[PDB]
Amino acid sequence: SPFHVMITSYQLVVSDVAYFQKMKWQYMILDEAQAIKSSQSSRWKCLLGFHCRNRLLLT
DNA sequence: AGTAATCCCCTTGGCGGTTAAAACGCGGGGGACAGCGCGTACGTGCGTTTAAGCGGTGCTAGAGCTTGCTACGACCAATTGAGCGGCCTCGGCACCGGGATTCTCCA
Repeated sequence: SPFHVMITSYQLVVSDVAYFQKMKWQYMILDEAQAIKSSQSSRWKCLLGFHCRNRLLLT
């Protein structure tokens, strides 16, 4: 495959959300998950909805 | 709930070059423009007659207004697929080159 892991910004996942939906992930890292701590944040609402089989938070 | 940092995006600005488009020079041609003569075609004046304008009489079509209701569109909630945003590709149109046909101008 042309990739195994994909690195991206907390900014792009909310901006390109319509492309991030329509995709399915085997594993996900959130690399400094204190970015997610506001449940009112769009980056909480969006990354929550990413179809991912197992998820990990780093903090 | 507020105000500031963070980050995307998209517009403005600068630098280099390259070359295609703008500027410049110069001869000559022919088109703009003033000048002339004529002649016919438009403005003038008169006598003619024609009907537009006014004051007046008569009628009825139909503009304008009210009454009464029911047929038709406004409004809402649930359903779904027609239409939009994103990705792909291949074929139409351009772009080039080269030889063939046309048109232009001086002889």
